[PDB]
Amino acid sequence: CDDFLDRQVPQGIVTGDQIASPEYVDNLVISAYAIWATGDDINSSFSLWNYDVRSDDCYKGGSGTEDGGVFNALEISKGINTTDWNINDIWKRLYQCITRANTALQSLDQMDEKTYPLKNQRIAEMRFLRGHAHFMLKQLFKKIVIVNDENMEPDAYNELSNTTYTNDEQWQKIADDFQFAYDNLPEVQIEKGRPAQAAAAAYLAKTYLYKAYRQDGADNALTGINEEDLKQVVKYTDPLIMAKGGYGLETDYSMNFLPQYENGAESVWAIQYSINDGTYNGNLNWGMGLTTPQILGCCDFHKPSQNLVNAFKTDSQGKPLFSTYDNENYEVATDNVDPRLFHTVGMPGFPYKYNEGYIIQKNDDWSRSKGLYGYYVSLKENVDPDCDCLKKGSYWASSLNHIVIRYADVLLMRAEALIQLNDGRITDAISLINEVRSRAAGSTMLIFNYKEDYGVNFKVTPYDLKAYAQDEAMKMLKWERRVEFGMESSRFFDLVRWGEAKDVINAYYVTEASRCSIYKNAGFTENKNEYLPVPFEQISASNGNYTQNFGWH
Amino acid sequence: APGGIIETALDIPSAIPVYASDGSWGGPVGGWPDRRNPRAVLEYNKDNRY
Ligand SMILES: [Mg+2]
Ligand SMILES: [Mg+2]
Repeated sequence: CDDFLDRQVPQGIVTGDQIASPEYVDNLVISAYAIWATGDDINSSFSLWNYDVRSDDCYKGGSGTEDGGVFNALEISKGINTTDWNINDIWKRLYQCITRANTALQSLDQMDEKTYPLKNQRIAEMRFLRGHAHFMLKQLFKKIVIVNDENMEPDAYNELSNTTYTNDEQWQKIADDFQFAYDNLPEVQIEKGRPAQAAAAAYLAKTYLYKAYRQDGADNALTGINEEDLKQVVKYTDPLIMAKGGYGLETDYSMNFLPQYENGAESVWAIQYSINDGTYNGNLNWGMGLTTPQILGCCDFHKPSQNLVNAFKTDSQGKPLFSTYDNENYEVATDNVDPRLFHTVGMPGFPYKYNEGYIIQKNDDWSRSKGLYGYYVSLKENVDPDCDCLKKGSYWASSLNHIVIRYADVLLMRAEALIQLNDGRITDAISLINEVRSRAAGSTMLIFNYKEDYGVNFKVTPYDLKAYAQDEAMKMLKWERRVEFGMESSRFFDLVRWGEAKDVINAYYVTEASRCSIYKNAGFTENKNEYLPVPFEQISASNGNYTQNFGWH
Repeated sequence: APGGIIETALDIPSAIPVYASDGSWGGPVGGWPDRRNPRAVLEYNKDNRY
């Protein structure tokens, strides 16, 4: 009685022997984008903002140091365990992303280029997304497994190792995809969710920029700065490439953080959160659910630090205060200030995300922590409370896109790679730095009235096109990055690229403990803490194949 | 009964009242933990009848 057992079949399912079929191929593709909107978690967002509290830009926030324990252990660099659930969580989540790209890629390879001529352009998009995940993994773990053989069977996965490739051999495998996307992506994507050629180039460069700051040794310290790598960062940040895509700086800085201006000319590549779309409530950016301020009920995480608020101070010529900024807290009436601060930090006495009907104050309505963690509000991922684009799910979320590559990154990355090349091209990099600084100096749509209502003195000036030392131009480049990318969570990863991680974070730990007493027993450890531990669960399940990171055994 | 009601009744601080002072339903406020009145969750459940 054999016909009897073959009669019931699975219900509402494609079986993994029809998935490779051609009619599902674009289904695998769109599927591979979505997990960037759908596979993250309030405690593990793909902006990596949780793991940017380790830098000088922000605090954890919350009720207190007990609310989100494993994250206050990352902020102060004391108490991280190879077994903390959140480090394991992000390792598995990003590798889930790579599942959908490699499954898309598996089915794409068997397509006939004659029956399907978008074949290479989708392989390109799929390989571009694979490198997106790999890049973030490297930033977080350094010693990562390269999963880019999409024809691997599943049991072949138990033999993979994170030391198969050397650090510079790893970064080249990440580069190697971005490198492909550049060569096969079309120059304009009318569907803005897909990256254009310019995006892959931008991303190819960024990767070579991290690759150039060599860690060729057994430890995390720098072992050199490769010129052949930096010569690739300049190559793919060429404005000729960028212009082919229609990319550039926005008129006003705030345009990149407002729903009314999604996918403008600076959104080089972005994640397309959306509402009113058939999903249960989303596709919202749920991952930032903790960062919405107390005024909405919950939860007050991801607060800017004073060390960041003060870094927007400026002198009388409108330049930053490189040697004296953090001494005295920013006083609105006296000191000059970079406009970029009022699109980055929302401060007490000022309108919360430009809505004068909500003036931040210092009370139970704005600090869940009664001031333990301060009274500042990140603004680059929240929105106007009155926005039609803000729904309440588990936590509060918007459809405000997430920009992975802004174009100001294309320019400041280019400037850094010119300055460190010191082939006499430093004056072309100061011209880049000015483009970004001149823009911000004028970015006062929505805060123009702040001079007479709250007393704010705007003054930002570009640098005079003269001869500069390398070590000085690298200071001017770091500061432009500092103000331009506040709270956008590339911060800590910059300090680790520059090899300054230990010195800067420890200095910050000292300077700031008088202002946020959670930082009072903090201590970064050189050659240990520039990266996270390979998660214990993951080492332990590999049965010998995974090496841990330096300084964790 | 909804999943883990008892396990929710036991990690809700005794300061939070069952009723607010207008007679609606009590709940947390400010820094107090993100967790709802169990007695009110039992009310809002009371017609979910199979
Ligand atoms: Mg920090
Ligand atoms: Mg959107």
